[PDB]
Amino acid sequence: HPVGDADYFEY
Amino acid sequence: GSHSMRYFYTAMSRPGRGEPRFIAVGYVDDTQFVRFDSDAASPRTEPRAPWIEQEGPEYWDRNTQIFKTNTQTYRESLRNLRGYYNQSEAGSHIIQRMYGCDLGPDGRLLRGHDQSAYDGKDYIALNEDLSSWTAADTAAQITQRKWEAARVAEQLRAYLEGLCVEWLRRYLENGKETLQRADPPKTHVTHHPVSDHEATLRCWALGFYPAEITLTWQRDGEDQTQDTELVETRPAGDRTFQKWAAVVVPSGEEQRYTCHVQHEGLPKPLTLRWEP
Amino acid sequence: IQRTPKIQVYSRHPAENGKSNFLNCYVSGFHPSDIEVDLLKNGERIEKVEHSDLSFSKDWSFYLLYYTEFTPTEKDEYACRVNHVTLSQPKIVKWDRDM
Repeated sequence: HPVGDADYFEY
Repeated sequence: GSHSMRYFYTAMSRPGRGEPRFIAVGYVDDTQFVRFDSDAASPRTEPRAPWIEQEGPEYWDRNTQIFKTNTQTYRESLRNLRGYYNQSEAGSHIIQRMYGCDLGPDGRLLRGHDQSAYDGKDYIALNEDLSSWTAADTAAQITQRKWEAARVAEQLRAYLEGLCVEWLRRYLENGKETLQRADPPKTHVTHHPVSDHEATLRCWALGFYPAEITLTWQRDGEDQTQDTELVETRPAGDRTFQKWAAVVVPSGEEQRYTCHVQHEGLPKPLTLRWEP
Repeated sequence: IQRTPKIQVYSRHPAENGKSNFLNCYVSGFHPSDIEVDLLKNGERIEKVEHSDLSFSKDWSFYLLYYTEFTPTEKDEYACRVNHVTLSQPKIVKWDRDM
């Protein structure tokens, strides 16, 4: 299962 | 054996040809089990291994939410990086990310990974301490500062030590008949004259899983590294891999050469020679 | 900046004339990811070729497997034709059953 980092992993 | 889970994200801008494409694929060792492609007619997380199909709708909906959100986030990130390198709006660029966890042969976490690249060059990587970052350049230092401010490392560490390992162990159990089965290479040596005084000996390994393998030629017991042509291990398309190693030898000296094979699927490493 | 593809053309199973098999063209080591790959039969593009999902290796270079069913014969010639930004012209690699 992938990590749910979509809301904080902006480069 | 030892096992790992990895997700591979590719985000690619394409000015003039719509918004950046986001693909994600997930692997356990050398077996892909999911994909998501923002270019698909109806983008959603799709199973790519039989053993993942039993996951429930909540799993698929959650994965798809994550990847859909990522699609948007990476578009912002691509814009950010273009700016960090003062690049024009004209060019196509790529962010890649690979992350995941490794277990040792006892199911314990060996180490975590979270590495990113921009246009094929190392950009930023989570250190093995799962706490600090290594930034490749002053651009990546900007990302590092942002991620340090947002507690990013802390959140990835939690994932890598927690859910990453839990899921990987679940997958390994659900797919145990394949994921925990090592198939040894079928091996043989072929002989091809290249002239009157030389011939090619080619040592073949076929039908093996996982992909990791070592194929070497020795002459009189000495490794022939420099003189061996070694092709890249390649997928057969039925889950297994293939590889060969070739050496050109003086005619009549064939028996002085031995091919050595090491593979997880082999209790005893193999020693082969040409059998005319 | 850019990396040109490595190309291998080969069969899934050992080739036996008259026996159905799969023809593979494996492209790897390339960057960026856009790439054009055709399988050819006697120089003509085979129509319904499938491929794997885009992924990449530890050095960030991309790889793809293109494949189609085929029944090898003594006379038929197969090849893989590849174009990439790094190639001024498409590269053609012939299927050699000993490779």
